[PDB]
Amino acid sequence: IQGSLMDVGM
Amino acid sequence: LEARFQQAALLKKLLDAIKELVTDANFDCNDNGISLQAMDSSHVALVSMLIKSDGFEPYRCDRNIALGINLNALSKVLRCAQNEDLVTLKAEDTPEVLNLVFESEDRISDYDVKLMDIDQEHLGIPDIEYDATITMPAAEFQRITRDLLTLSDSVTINASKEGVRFSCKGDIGNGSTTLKQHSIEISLTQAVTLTFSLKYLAQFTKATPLATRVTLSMSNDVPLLVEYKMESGFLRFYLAPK
Amino acid sequence: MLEARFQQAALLKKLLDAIKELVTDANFDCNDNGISLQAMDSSHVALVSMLIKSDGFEPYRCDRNIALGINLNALSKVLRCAQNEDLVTLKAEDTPEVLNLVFESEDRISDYDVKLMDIDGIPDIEYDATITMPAAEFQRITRDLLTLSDSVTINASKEGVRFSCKGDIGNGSTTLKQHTDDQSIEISLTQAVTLTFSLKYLAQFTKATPLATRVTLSMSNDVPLLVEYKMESGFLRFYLAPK
Amino acid sequence: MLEARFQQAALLKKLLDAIKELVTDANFDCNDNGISLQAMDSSHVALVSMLIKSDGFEPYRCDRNIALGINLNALSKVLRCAQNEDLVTLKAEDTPEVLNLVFESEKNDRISDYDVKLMDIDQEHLGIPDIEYDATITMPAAEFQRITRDLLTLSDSVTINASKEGVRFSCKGDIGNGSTTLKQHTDLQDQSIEISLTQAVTLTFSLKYLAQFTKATPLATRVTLSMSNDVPLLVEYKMESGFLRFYLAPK
Repeated sequence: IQGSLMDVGM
Repeated sequence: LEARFQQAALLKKLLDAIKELVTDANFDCNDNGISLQAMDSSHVALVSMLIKSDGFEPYRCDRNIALGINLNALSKVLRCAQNEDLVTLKAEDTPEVLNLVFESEDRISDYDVKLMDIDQEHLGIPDIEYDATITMPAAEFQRITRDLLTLSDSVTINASKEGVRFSCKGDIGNGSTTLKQHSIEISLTQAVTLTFSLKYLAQFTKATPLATRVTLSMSNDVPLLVEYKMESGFLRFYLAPK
Repeated sequence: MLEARFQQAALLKKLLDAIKELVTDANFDCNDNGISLQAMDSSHVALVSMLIKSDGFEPYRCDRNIALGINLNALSKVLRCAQNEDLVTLKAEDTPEVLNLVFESEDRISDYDVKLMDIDGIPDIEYDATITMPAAEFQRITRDLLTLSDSVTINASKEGVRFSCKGDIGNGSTTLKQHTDDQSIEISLTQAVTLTFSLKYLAQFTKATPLATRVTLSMSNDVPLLVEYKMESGFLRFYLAPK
Repeated sequence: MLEARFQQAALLKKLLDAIKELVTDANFDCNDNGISLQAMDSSHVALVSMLIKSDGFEPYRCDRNIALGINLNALSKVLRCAQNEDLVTLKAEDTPEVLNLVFESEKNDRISDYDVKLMDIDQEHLGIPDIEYDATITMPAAEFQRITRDLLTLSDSVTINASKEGVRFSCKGDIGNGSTTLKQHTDLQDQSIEISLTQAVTLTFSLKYLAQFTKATPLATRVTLSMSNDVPLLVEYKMESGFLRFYLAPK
């Protein structure tokens, strides 16, 4: 399942 | 604000690439040029535009302005221009309407697009060290993502000495295409393996007509960077892995 | 007994393409001077008038005056079975219950029968303003404006001629001046006229674009617009009521 | 073990385009002589017979005789992932539960490898042995496409008359009725209409089916129709290294 950019820093 | 382009086709093509993915956005105009940065509805992908002031003939933006626009509305209006035509963007008293004028050499059309109000935000883009990067024909990246999408919802991408590899699994079956260092340039500092939605990659490949080459950049647990470079600027997509 | 032959089948095809989406059934009124058609759309907003003169036929012969009721789709379907290069021949017997067509290109030969049906006044005017321009430009403008709104307003003055929209997207105008280069925009004004028209209808009229490289619009206040496409050997005309 | 390679991937694509609308599932029967397919449509009205001879393969080798059950849409999807320029390679195992395809740029840049899941199909025989036909026509594939296209807009069925006097295709429909006829005629050659008659024949056929057969148009510039009374029509498209044939029952 997909995760958001907020999850990778941002 | 007064800015003029040699050709109206390149404005058309930008909007075609962005509009499916972003419905509303602020075009942030400076002395340096016009830029845009926005998320998709779901906060999975991010777009960043830049048309430098180099790509304009008599370009002039005194103070800094933000133009909120429905990108479909803008695209509709831009379709009324011939590819050969001379676009001129004007924004004068209020950020309430954007004026466009198309001409040639020879007749004149002009249109007004109603603006809207969008909010200011700054998603900070941590610039960085990408463990692997590929550059290849934009056309082939389009072909592959097109083809893979007919087999499944997701692709996984492997970067190694073997080359770069795009892999599916779906109901029809499964499989992969791989590219090596032949034109196709690669540079890995490490191996990286990530998985992405092919729905989003397919939307990014609508930028294909803006540039004959494309660049993908990766690192573990870091959004993928798909970059299309133009003269006097760029278009970039950032995609979160699954 | 009617017998009429055309050089080119592509021209008959093109006429029907322009008319059929606007008029479903119509009488083709044949006489000594040629074949003509006059009909309204479903809603009585627009009117079409055809004329192919007998000049545009090789052996043409229409003994007496007859009226051929035809479904124009049916006719178009059948006409699509002809090559553009082919020699059309129209034949109708003294009765008549069917229209006969024969296509030949020197040599396959095809011939078809179209079932007929029973189907049921233009004040000539001098118009205050008229424009003639490339048919292709009138098509592009109406095409483009229709994507923004349902109606265009048209202004004629010595400022030139102006086509204006307003819609939800925003709005647009394009304006044409008196330039003299079949690319020249000719204007002729006796007084200023401003009218508003449905772009749905104008868009349907521009399907006639392939019949002629030039088009002519004619106006007067509170009087239907006249869009005219002229051909060697006759004409096609559209009359549209303002809003 | 089956390993067969083609100098091009476009012809494979084109075959499947012609067949898949008419047949959803089929066995590809592989031999020493090549790969062949014989199948009916859903309604048992029409029959297709493929043949790609082993001539049209570079290192072709099929040790034992194998039958590969495939959904033809699935196969077509996967074959669209190959460039026209590309080098296709088909590989199967002795089980087998999957067909492997590999497309190499071979010019040489990218290499793509796919697996198509197979299925199980009733190895049913159908019979259509050879016949000499009372009349035969050969003409541009393009014209046969044009005519069937055009006639289908007027009606569901065409009747075909062969005689000394040329071949005649006739409609009757609601719009009206009519016919096109083709005479003997020689271009001196792809544009020519050759006719060969031993006996006059007149038969009626569904234009729905003939229209589907004309999707084979890009495989060959010439097409051949063969007839006899109360006997299925034979529409044949010939290729270097085999053929595609359609048999249609009259009404």
